[PDB]
Amino acid sequence: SINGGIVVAMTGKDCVAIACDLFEKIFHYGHVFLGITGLATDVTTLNEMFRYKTNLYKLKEERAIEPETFTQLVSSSLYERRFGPYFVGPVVAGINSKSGKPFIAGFDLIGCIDEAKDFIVSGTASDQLFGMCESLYEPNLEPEDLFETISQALLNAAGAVVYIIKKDEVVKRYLK
Amino acid sequence: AGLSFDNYQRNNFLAENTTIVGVKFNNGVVIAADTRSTQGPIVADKNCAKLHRISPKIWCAGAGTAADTEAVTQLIGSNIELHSLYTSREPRVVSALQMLKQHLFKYQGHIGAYLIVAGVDPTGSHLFSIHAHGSTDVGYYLSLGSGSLAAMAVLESHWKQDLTKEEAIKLASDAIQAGIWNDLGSGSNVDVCVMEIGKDAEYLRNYLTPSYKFPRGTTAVLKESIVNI
Amino acid sequence: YDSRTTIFSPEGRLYQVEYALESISHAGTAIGIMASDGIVLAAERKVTSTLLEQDTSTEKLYKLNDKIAVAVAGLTADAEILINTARIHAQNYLKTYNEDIPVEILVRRLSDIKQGYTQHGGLRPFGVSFIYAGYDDRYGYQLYTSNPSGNYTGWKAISVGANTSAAQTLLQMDYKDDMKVDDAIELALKTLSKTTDSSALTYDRLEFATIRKVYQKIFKPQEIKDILVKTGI
Amino acid sequence: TSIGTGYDLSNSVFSPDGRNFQVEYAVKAVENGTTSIGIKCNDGVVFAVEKKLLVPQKNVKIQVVDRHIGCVYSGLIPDGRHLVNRGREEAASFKKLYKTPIPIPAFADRLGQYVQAHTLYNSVRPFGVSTIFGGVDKNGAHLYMLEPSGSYWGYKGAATGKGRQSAKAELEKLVDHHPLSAREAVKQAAKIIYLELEISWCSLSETNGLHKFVKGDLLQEAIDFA
Amino acid sequence: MFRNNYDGDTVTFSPTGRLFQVEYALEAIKQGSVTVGLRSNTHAVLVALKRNADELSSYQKKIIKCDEHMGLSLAGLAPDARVLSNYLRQQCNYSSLVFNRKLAVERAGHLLCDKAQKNTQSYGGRPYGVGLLIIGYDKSGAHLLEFQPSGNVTELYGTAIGARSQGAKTYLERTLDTFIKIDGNPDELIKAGVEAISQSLRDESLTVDNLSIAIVGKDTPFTIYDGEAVAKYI
Amino acid sequence: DRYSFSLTTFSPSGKLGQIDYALTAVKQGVTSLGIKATNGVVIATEKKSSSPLAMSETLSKVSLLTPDIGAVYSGMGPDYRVLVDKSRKVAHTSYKRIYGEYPPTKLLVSEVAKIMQEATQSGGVRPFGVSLLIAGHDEFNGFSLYQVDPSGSYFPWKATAIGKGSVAAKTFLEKRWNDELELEDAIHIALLTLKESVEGEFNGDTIELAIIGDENPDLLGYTGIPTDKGPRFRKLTSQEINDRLEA
Amino acid sequence: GYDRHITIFSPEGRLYQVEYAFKATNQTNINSLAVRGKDCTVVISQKKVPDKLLDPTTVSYIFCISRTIGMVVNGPIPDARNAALRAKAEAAEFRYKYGYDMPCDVLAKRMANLSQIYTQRAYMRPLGVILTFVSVDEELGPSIYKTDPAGYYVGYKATATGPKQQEITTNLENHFESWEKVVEFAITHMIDALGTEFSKNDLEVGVATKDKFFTLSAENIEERLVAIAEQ
Amino acid sequence: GEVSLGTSIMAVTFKDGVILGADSRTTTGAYIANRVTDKLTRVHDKIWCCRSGSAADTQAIADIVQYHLELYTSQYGTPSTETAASVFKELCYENKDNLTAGIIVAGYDDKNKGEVYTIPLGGSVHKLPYAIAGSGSTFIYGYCDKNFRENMSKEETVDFIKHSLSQAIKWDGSSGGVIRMVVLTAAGVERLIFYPDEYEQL
Amino acid sequence: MNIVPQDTFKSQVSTDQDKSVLSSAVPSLPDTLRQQEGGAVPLSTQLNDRHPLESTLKNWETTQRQRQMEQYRQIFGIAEPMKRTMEMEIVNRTDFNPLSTNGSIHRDILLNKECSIDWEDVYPGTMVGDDVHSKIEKQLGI
Repeated sequence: SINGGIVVAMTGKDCVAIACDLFEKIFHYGHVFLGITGLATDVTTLNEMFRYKTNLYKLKEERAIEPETFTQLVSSSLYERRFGPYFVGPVVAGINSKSGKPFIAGFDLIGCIDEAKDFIVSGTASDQLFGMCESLYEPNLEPEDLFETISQALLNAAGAVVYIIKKDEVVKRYLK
Repeated sequence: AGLSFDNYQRNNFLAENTTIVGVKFNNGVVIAADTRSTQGPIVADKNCAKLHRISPKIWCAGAGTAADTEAVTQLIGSNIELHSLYTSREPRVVSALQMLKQHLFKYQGHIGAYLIVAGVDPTGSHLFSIHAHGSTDVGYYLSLGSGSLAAMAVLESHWKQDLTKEEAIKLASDAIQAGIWNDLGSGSNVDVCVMEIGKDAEYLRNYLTPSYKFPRGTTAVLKESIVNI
Repeated sequence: YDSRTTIFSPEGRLYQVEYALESISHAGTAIGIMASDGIVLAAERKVTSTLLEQDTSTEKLYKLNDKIAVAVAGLTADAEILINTARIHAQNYLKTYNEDIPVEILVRRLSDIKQGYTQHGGLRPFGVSFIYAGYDDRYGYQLYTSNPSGNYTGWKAISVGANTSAAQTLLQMDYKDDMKVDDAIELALKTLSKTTDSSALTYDRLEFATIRKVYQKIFKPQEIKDILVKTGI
Repeated sequence: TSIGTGYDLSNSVFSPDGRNFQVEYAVKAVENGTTSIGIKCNDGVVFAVEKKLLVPQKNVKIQVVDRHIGCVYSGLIPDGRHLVNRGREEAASFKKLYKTPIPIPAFADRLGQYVQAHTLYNSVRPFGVSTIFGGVDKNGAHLYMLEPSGSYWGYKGAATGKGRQSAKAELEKLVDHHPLSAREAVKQAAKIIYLELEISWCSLSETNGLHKFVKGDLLQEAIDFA
Repeated sequence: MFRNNYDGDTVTFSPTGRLFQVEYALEAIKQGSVTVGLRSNTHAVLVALKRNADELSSYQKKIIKCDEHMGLSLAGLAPDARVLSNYLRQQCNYSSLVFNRKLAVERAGHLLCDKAQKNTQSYGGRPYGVGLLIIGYDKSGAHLLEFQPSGNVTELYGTAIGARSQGAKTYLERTLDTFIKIDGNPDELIKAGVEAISQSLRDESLTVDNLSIAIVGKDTPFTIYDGEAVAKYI
Repeated sequence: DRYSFSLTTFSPSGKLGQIDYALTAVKQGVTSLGIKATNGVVIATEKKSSSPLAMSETLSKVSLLTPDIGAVYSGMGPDYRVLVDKSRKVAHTSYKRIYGEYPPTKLLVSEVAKIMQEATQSGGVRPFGVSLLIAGHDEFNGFSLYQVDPSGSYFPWKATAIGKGSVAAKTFLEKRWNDELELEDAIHIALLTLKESVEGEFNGDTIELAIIGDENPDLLGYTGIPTDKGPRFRKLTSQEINDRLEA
Repeated sequence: GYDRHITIFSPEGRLYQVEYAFKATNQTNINSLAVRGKDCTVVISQKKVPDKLLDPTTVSYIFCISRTIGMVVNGPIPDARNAALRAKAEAAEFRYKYGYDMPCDVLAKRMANLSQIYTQRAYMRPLGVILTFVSVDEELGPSIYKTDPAGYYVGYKATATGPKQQEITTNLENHFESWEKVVEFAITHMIDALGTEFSKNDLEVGVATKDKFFTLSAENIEERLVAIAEQ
Repeated sequence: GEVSLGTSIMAVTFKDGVILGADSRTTTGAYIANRVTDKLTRVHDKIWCCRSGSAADTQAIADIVQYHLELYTSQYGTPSTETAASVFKELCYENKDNLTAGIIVAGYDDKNKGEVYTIPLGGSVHKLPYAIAGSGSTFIYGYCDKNFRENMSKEETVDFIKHSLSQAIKWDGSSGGVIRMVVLTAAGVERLIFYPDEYEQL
Repeated sequence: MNIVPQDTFKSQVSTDQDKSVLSSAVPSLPDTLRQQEGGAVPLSTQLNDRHPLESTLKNWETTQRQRQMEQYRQIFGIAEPMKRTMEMEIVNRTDFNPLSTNGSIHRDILLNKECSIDWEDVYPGTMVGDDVHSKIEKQLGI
């Protein structure tokens, strides 16, 4: 089944990583990347909704949404369906265009914000990957050391894709 | 309009398939909380900041459904901001208490936010608790969360009338430490906010704070591509 | 008979809508030109003065979508109400079909909106006419206009506002449908330069855009000035 | 200027002098009605009016709104009937709520608010009636006259209708003579009307504080006095 | 002249307080055909001269029945007569259904008074322009009410409404001393009514088609006599 | 009664009469002006009072819309007050409650313009008889100044003035404005323009002036969140205004 | 045209129907005064009752709106009583919603916004009254706010209202321990401005104190007048 | 798990007026969430009530009553205690299916000179010389019924309320803390408080 | 005199209860194309197992308003609720705007919601029947 699976995001120096075990579950709205686990119907509905919202944002503001503002947009859009939520675990990752601050966040079904600075995991096998990330992770990884850390952690969580995000470029990679 | 119900029957069918304290003192009130956050047995985030601001001198901390406490706290902070602008007056803590309890009452307890609201206003310092059903009680000291019993034990052992600012901060941080040590849900750092009747509120983030990297090339890259945006 | 938009006159004509049409005769001229390889949009900034922020007064050309832009003549408040309605419609269409809205469907929706305000008595017509430039993979590059009456027409080149008759005569003499975008830019600039009531077509009095290649660009005043001096105005 | 052409053909319009000419015309409607007086005693109040196939025991002009409070109106019959019935509803609801007779000032307030509300919108017209009402009360007895504007005041005596001016003058002379018993006030009301008769009164001593009709022997004695 | 300015609606008074728009609805009764009503103490009788539009047409039904105790007579606007009759009969019914009590005639009249008053004060509608005579018999005995579309109701021993009602009403004013005593002999009260309605006739005479009668009393539910049943009284 | 005819309509000339008459009501209003500096914006106006017994401290013609955005008006004060209330409410509801941050000045101006425009379509209300100068700062658009007219049209300005003095003030600004002003220079030019525009007594109690500038942490009311930003809107006290006038 | 019957703009940019609603406020000849002490606010109104038949007990234009707020109305009594009921309901609703006693200026702001509604809806006439609210606020102390039919309001150090309001205002400008002294001061200045030596029933007086608002009774106005006549 | 006002509350009419007394414990199960809560709620200057049942529904009801009665007072002057009891009755009854509230209303009123109304969970209203309610009242029905007397003095009524509430506190776990009382008389409102060391040694 | 909305369930149901969306061919059944609800499949019988809160949260404000009018009737009499309601209906009936979702600026003042936010404000939340003409026809009752 294509429902569920796992998404993880992780912070480096001047970079972030986001990865999932794969239909697709990582989306991007300009320079802000949203990973969503859960029901694939709800993943698709969230993708359509946040595409709508961020297109209207970009049209009204003449400006691409910043990851912190997109995080607040995701939070408020999830809470709107406080009763009968989407069965999803979204994760946002990105870098602020002005400050270059690498940013990650993750949410519950109703948009509580973790905003943890080190790493965020969601979905199936979350406690296994929490243990992996805690053990493997070290702060201030280089972009390629960050790639190795995220990709190895994901492979040991249980066919994967990795985005390495710089301020000015993004590298997309795949894993068996 | 409002909070949607539009997947209630759907999600039903599919399902068929912390320590916080407030401490009033001789010229103010101290509110403090731990900074652990947990999902199930798992620490989702250490150093989570649990002290919310309703107004410059009205601050809040909550238990129950975190998203609910956040949403209601930011709604009431918006209403308090707008009312202060409308009346050109520094907002009263009794006004926040009133509108917060009337909001929670409107939702008949289905919005599961339990809160301690502390502040100073032109009429003095105030400290209140609010329950998700919309029931309130005033106090001179309060505790909330899974560690509420340990913190209340400390407050009741050491609280006294006419605490000073420093003695009140000490008492509050001792009660949070007792929570951290005795409750599993509490842990990591202690946050404190100090409101004095004549003074700017003094927020004190983390007032108390009680290799395996693999070599490059380890992971089997399958292929590469450039995504541009 | 003219007191309200819901009353036919004895001649069978809706004076209130003819007055909404006449309102545009006082808006600065907008012009649009469709080329073999793109579309040009240009407009006069008739409301101008040295204390106005020309660099941020994007005030007649508005993108509604990727691959679609509008040029506005008439009441800017009504213009931005309709622009935001059209943006919402285009995003609803993309959300529903996962395809970019066809330009004609958007023009039709906006013209039906403008028409309805002519038919209920508590509403006045919108005192605004749009030129629509866009691209879709059904009809390719296509260019439209619509009136306060809520009728619309497809055009290869069109002018709206004060001196529309003169501009359209100059287009009818000079336009040829195998010209390129770089040719259409210069034909637009020539037309506006001969049409404007100003002593000279200074770059601050212009707003300019093109849809070509699919990408759209709204020119900043620097490249507007460069395109002007390249044309020789 | 009494006509106000150009500011009169619609309700709620202020003229340039701030006058609401539709209200002045509704006042002028009252000036056509049956001359009616009320008199306030030391102990109570009394009302009198100047007024063949009609059933005579059913042809009555003074309206008891409640046993507590008596009412008489002049001007448009249907407007008077409507205002009377609205007041009787307000009295009955007050009594149901607070288990006490409606204080005469509270009743007066409610009626003034109801009439005044008809001055706010072009979709309604002012009542074409001026009402005199009053009764014994917890605080004594009160006499009010409610103009079609919704303006009302307490009075020691009031008169409305075509004869209102002479009635006012004689009732003012009466007040100047007594700076009254229910009996004497009844006699003077009969006189003022004579200057068919129907009278009613409300006093603590002589009607137990209820409103009652003055009929039979005392009516004939009042006619003899007149 | 100046009346033309202040007569456009029920919501403008004139500079003289007239409220012309209600006066015009009271004049609308004068366009109606004559009907007479009278009662004794034990019985109440209505008499009506019906009309027809053309010799090829039937006569219009001018009298109605709220229930077995009360009934009604119409003069004036047919649409408003229809409205008010339906209203009076829906009140008679609701009263019976909820309380199982015959609606008092006086109460029914007051209900009509109230309904009629509303249209005199709101802008959008118009006054009902129709007069009604109500008769009934209840615990309080025989009743006759005259309703005017100004929203005025009077209980009377006898009256007439319609174009020449003044003649019949003058006749009744001369003779009320006689008909009110007619107790237990209703035939003489009916014949007195037909006599009263024999005044105010013009170029016409009472006939079994054009004349209609009804009666109610202590021993007699509301019955309508029309056609050959009227020949007993012509 | 289900419909009410449009109160604002086009004249045969194509001009919407009520819009012209609202702009005339604006022209009748007391002078107000605003000036972009490189490092701030000034907005200023006369506190005309109907009596010396009125409390000038209650004649709040300049009002905060957001910590970074402020407004002033000329014309019908009650309309301005209702528009301020609605603009604050919409700044919270539409934007702060969705994105967790205050709107940029451009979008709050657009929201006010939308609110003002719809009074021009309704058949129940007249248009608002005010034009607003809205000055603000945005993290990306920087300092900005917009003039909103009764039509709900708005344009960005370097400097502008509205009301009785509007034309003479705009000429004085056009001769005196330059792209290098500091906020103290803009404040001086504003005060000189208003001195030239005001009628009668010109003092720190007959004027009020607000600025958009750097953050004021002493106006934030709390300490200890170092990323958190003091308000950039600041009304000058009449003491400070008098200390400017002594220059 | 329509600008005469409804509150739309005239070509001058003027709402004639609101200006005419201002002229309605002087259709009664009463004039009134409000002044502030250190810790009290006093409002003086004339009570013109020449009609022998009229009972001056009932003739009051001063309304107690809240425990701590009173207002005097200038203009026709029906609209004054309407405004009174409106303000009173709004003060009670504010207390219910926000948990503290409504400030005088917040009530003034509310009533001014309502008047703006009436100045902007075509089908609602302006109310035709000027409202002067007096209170002792717990933050601002004694304060006076006056509200116009236009929906303008401003705070005042003192006010006058009615046909002669300029004379009183100018007398106050000429001028500029317990509330009884402030009442006597205000009465003395009313006398000096208007030139009428008041009878005990020619006046009505309202006092806002730190704790409550109250109206003087005729025997209290009598003793105030006596205490004036001692000087 | 809503907060319920586990309570012992007791109002007693006496020669000069009425005294309304309460404990000050409130409990969430076995936990005392507040041990010095003030259960006495002023709805008007001389009209006071005590609340039982859920804290949220009773607080909402009492706030709506205080609104209604302030509006009334602004229109008609001071209400009678019977008016207040009527408002309480109407709110408790028309919401009886949704809200669980029981109220003792006590108030002084110069025409009636002090009255007590109890509104049990059903929304009946009963005027009584004294009323007891809450968990702890059950243990003191016999004491109050034996020891109550009509037209007690103030001091005798204070003693009586102290002895009753002290026994309720003794036997009921859900009630305790300090005893709080308001004395309502023509002289004014007087707050009283009695501490455990002042009532346990009885 | 209600706090929580009591009357909150439809007492009677019919295929014709929903007006303005009826089949022109057979004026007894819904128009499932014009409903645009995803077919007939939202059959009216599926109005079952509603969230317990929904039926109270939808009409909470209406209930508060009705209680407020009742209180004004009890204390001030029939004049005050009548005045309030007439004002409110004037505002509602004169504000026609088919393009704006936003609430009227004067409606908020009358409701005393000038300085209040609720989730209905924050979260104000189609191939057929969305057109301006459908709104015109609803509003005029065409």
